[PDB]
Amino acid sequence: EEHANMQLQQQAVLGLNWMQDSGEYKALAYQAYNAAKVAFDHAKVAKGKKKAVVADLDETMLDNSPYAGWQVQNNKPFDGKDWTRWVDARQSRAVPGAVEFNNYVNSHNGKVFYVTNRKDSTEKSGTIDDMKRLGFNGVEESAFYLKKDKSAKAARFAEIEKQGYEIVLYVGDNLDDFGNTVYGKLNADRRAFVDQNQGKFGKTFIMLPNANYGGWEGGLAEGYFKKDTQGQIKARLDAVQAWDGKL
Amino acid sequence: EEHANMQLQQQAVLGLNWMQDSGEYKALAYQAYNAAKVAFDHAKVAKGKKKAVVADLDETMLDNSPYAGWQVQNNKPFDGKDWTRWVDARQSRAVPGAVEFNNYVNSHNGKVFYVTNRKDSTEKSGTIDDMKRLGFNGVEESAFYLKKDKSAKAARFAEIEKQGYEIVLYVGDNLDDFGNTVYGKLNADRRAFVDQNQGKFGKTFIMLPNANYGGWEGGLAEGYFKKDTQGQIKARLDAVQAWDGKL
Ligand SMILES: Nc1ncnc2c1ncn2[C@@H]1O[C@H](COP(O)(O)=S)[C@@H](O)[C@H]1O
Ligand SMILES: Nc1ncnc2c1ncn2[C@@H]1O[C@H](COP(O)(O)=S)[C@@H](O)[C@H]1O
Ligand SMILES: [Mg+2]
Ligand SMILES: [Mg+2]
Repeated sequence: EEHANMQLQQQAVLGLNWMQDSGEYKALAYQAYNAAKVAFDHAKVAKGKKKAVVADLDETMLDNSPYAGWQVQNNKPFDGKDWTRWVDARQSRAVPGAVEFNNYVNSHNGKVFYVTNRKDSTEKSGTIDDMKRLGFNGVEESAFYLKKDKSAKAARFAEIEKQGYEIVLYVGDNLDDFGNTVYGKLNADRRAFVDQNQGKFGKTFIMLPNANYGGWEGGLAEGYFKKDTQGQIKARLDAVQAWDGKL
Repeated sequence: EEHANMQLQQQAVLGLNWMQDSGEYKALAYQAYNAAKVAFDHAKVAKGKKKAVVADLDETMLDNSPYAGWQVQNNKPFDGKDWTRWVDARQSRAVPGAVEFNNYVNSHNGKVFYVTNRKDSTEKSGTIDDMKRLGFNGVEESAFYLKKDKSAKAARFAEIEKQGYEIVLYVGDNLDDFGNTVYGKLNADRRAFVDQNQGKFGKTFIMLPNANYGGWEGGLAEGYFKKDTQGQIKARLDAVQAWDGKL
């Protein structure tokens, strides 16, 4: 139903305006990357290890908001086939502060590795071209751990460690950018993970804001991503906590 | 038109889900307050001055999301008269990390002053009662600079300084929580302010995320807040930056 597709995508509009237009969003990005530099400079690693920073790409270092805008204008639910075309379009932007932080790490005895769910086989060329264009240093192919067979990221983190790196901090917009312990879990478990790691945020786990999509969306209801459009609308509305209007 | 009211409020749904349900939102709140403590501990003031922290309340220390939920469920655009009832309902929650930070400052040779656009004359009693209940220390009436005749906050900051305080950092979810220089301005000017102060974020200007309302909403279009519902819908949709779907 076109009506349902429209309602689902209209629900993203205000958060998209915030991400695309607000100074507040930029300020949060700068806050994150300012904190990240402090953490990187403070970090010490075990003898014999090289210093690594793990960074997510989508909505962490790369800004894909025009794809979300296209979804709104065309009443299009997320589809990986459209995403691949977006990546190939080579119109990604940089999240504020990301290039400077990336290049600083890479010139100060660290290496940023991009652990990203852009697809290795179909989305790599556009990703690398955009990052070169946007000014990122250190974007040789071996810096990337793009998605092959699994969206969960912990195994890729382990690959980096096997290459003699100690990961000093992680940057992301999704809790699944910090490990696998709440991957595929609902939001109660995800909030619990955050509470259990309260002191790490802004230190070793650096957060960027994303009000548009992520593991928190699937976290709204059991089986969310397999529901039809009407089901996803209902899951979102049922998750709302509302004042009853009384004293 | 009820139809227009519904569309306007439906546009807030996904960002509301993110703020209310996601672990990611909590992580951003903890990140902000963790950074704020570091900044407070580092701060030194001029000889003879007392250390002050200025904090916003709404969507910075207090969580009003159930009011937004009520707007969604009842297709209600923002109305100050409903807001006053919400405040009187005494159902505000605390933003994660806020109480701990507040109480830490107040027990470590600082004082938090609440510079807030809750109304001094009609919204003070509920605010103070909720803050006591939520565990905030230092909520005697004189700690509050609630709204009297002006929403812009700089004059209240100056009042605090006149009382012999040096403000070591500001906490807020709206750029207008940091001064008046982009008060009432559109988002291009607001983004420019942020760029001009890039290094202050996470240091002396501490940001909390708010994808639901604020100066950035008015910043979407000249005269936004005076437009009717249809006009505000159009302003939001016209602000969207969309991929054209081509390579
Ligand atoms: N609106 C969306 N809903 C669900 N998935 C999305 C959406 N937008 C992009 N994606 C997919 O999620 C991936 C995010 O990768 P990540 O590494 O930031 S977890 C993208 O590369 C894309 O594959
Ligand atoms: N959805 C909204 N749109 C516009 N104004 C709002 C909305 N929700 C609350 N407000 C008003 O804005 C004030 C915010 O105060 P502040 O100090 O965080 S700038 C609230 O006390 C209330 O007076
Ligand atoms: Mg991401
Ligand atoms: Mg506020």
